[PDB]
This record gives sequence, structure tokens and C-alpha cells, in this order.
Amino acid sequence: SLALSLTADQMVSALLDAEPPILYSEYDPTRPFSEASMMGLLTNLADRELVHMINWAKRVPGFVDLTLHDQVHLLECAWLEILMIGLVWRSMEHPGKLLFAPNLLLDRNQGKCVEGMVEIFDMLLATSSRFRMMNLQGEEFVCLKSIILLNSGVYTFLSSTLKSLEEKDHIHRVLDKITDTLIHLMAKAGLTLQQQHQRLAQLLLILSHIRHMSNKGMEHLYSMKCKNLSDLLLEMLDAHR
Amino acid sequence: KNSLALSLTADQMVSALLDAEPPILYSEYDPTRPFSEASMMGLLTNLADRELVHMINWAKRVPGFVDLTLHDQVHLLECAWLEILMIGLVWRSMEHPGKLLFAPNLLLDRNQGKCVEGMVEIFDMLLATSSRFRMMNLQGEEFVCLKSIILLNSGVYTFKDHIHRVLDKITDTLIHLMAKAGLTLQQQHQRLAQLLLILSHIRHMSNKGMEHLYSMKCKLSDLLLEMLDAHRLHA
Amino acid sequence: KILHRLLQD
Amino acid sequence: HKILHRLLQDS
Repeated sequence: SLALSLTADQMVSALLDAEPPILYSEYDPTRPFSEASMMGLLTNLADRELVHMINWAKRVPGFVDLTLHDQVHLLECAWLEILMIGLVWRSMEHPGKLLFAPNLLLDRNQGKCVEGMVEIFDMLLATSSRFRMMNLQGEEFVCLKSIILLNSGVYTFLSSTLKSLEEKDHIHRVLDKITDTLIHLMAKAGLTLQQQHQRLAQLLLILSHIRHMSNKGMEHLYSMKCKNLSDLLLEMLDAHR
Repeated sequence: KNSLALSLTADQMVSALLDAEPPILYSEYDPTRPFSEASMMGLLTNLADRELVHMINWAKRVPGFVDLTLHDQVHLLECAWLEILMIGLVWRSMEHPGKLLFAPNLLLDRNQGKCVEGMVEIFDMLLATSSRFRMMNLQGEEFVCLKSIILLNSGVYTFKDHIHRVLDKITDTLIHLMAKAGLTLQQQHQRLAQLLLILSHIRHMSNKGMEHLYSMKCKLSDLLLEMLDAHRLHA
Repeated sequence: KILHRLLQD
Repeated sequence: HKILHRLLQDS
């Protein structure tokens, strides 16, 4: 595995060059954004983002070393979290707004169009304002996002084999490398040791909030599946049920 | 308005957190070794309901928690209570691979959890966390730092500068504990990350667990129902 | 709310 | 084989 042999700088550049593009939605400002069209737009957007995410994940150092069954599992667990941290990162420079797409910028007053969504909107806004306060760096964000991929389903594995634990062990060695990378970045920005450990902890605690937002979001999503989404996003919701 | 918690040393922080630890409670002494779904949920609920009273008193002794308004205190305990119960359960179970030590007289395994629909999954996650704590050789001083972090962290964004100054202090304490135990600088920050990443899984078990609990009551004393209803309001 | 009482005792 | 499984596999 080359992932454990990457220097910190190579790790950052690998992650930066794998960044997916920022996709546009088919939002028509003249059309009245009803509740049905609002979710239509969000759903079409996420479905196209999933294709890019799957090819992004292949380029995360260490990911392709895992079995295909494990790759599937990690992505099934983490896809909404990954969508959400991307959303929150593109939204940093837009206080009080969520930039779902360069042409879809929303405040909390929208999304009340969709019942139960304004609470999650509020939480995504507060995460975005938190990243703004910390002045999160792009090199730190791609580390965080890679940590979500490798971490969110690492304790939900079947792991029926002693060798299925050896798969968990490699994921932890990669996670440790990314921690090393984050610390490297903070020392280079002039932070002291105490400041490095403090910032490192602050960023990882925000991941617990991202897990919370995704779980609440997922709960509403496979409840909305009951009410009257495409095939890939259908199998993704079904995984959390 | 300055907080006493920020002036505490690391050792002072550790000792204040140890001293505040809740007691290990027992469940009813007639747990018919073959359990049903109703007696399974009875014992667990009664035990959790008694633990809550001690949790509220432990929270009041976490340094800096009393500096928050009554509203902020209520909010944090409402968001965090099942996470706190769970990390407590997982901590006790460290010495019992394959089992969950809910109480000294109530030690269960996988297939006892089958007695309740869907509890199998959460049991398996709790066992994975405990076994992970065990392989990590989690120490009691680290465990109490982790449990305070969950209390202050898990509702901080659902509201804040005071909380974050306090969180930083606990981080300093956790690193202080790791340096004293002889870890290098790299081992210190790698271990810090590993421990805080596990908290995301605890958040996830609490979320899955919560959604069963407020569907069970849908399909428990007044304090437990008000704690439970605080999450159902968003379902 | 019961939690209010318990945080003052 | 689900959709995600195929897309991960496309070489």
C-alpha cells in the first residue's frame, strides 16, 4: 500500500487533486419553488454528486486497498455526511445561506417549504459558521472529508474473519496518517503545539455534529421514501434501513 | 464574568472529574435468567431512569457546567443523555469481552439482546466500541475526559464561546494525560484523534438507539419521557 | 419541566 | 451486485 508511504505534502496534493467539481442545479428562478420542486432539485443534485463521490473515493489514499465489500459499506454509511460537509464548506463565505449550487443559494426561510427540514438547515448553517470562525483551510477540509469516508462505517463491519479485522487495522493506519497530515498543516501555519492539539480536537468534534445531522437527515429521507429519488440514491437510503 | 474551570490545572481537572464520577448502580435482583422482550425493556428502563438522577448531579460537577444558564444546561443534558449512558456502559464492559455489564448483577451478550427487536444491532455496536476501548487500553482518567466532552460538545452547535474554551481545557488535559504516560508527540495526537473519532460512533449509536426508544413508547417515568420527548420533537 | 427542578436541587 | 458495487468496479 502506497498510502502508508506518502509524505504529508503528497497526501495533501493527492487529496486536493481528487476534489470533485461543484455541480450546478437546474433551478429556474422564475418557477415557484414548491415543496415538490425543492426536493426534486436537491435530489437530482445529490444523485449527480454521488457519481462524482464514488470516483473521488477511489482516489482517497488507501481506499482501493480495501475489499470491494468494504468500500461499498464505507460509502453506504458516509455518503450523506460527505455531501453535507461539502455543502457546509462551499457555504462558508455566505453567512446565513447554504450554497447547494452556484445558482442555488438558500436561506433558512426556504426549506420551511419542506417540513422538518428547517431544523437540519439550522444545524448545517451553524456548522458552516463554525468553519468560518475557525477559518478552515481547504487542505484541512479534504483531510476531514477523507476521515469521514474511512471512519463512519469502520465499526459496523461484519468482521466474521480474523482477517476481516486485519482490514480494520489498515484503515486505522491510514486514519493515523491523515491525523499526521492535519498536524503537519497546523505547525506549518505557525500554530504552537497546544494550538495544534486544540484545533485538531475542535475539527474532529465537528465530525460528531456532522454524524448527527446525517442521521437526522437520513431518518427523514427514508421516511420521505414512504411519501410520494433514483436507483443509486434508492439503494443508498435502503442501506440505512 | 470569568469561569473557575479555566484556571484549573490539568491534575486539578482530572481529580475534579474523577471525584464527580457517578456510582455503579444495580438492577432488580430478580432478573429471571431467561428474559422476555418486556422484562428486558423493564430492567433496562428502570436502570436508566435511576442513572439519570446521578447523571444530573455529575453534570453539575463537571468544571464550567454551572457557569451556563439553566437553559443551556437543560439543552446539553437533553442532547447528550443516551450518549453518556452508553459510553458509561461501554467503559464498564471493557473487562468483559463479548458482554455488556449493564449492572454488576446484569451482564448480557448478543443473543440476549435478540429478545428486543433491533437491539441486536445496537448491542453489536456497543460491543465493538467496548472492544475498541479495550484494545486501546483506555484509562479511567481519559474516560472521564471523554464523557465530559460528550456533555459539552453534543449540543453546543444546536444553540457558545464559554463552552469552547472549556472544551479546549479538556483537550489540554487529555494530552497532559498522554504525555505523562510516556507517549511521543506523534502518539499523543494520533491517540487524541482515535479517541475523538470514537465519539462520532457513540453519537451514531445514540441516534439509532433514540429512534427506537421514541418509537417503542409510541407503539418510562416522567423525567425519562421528557428526556425522550426532547428528541422526538424533531422526528 | 422536571429537568429544571433537578438542576437546582 | 448493487449499483454502487458496479461503479466501484468499472475499470
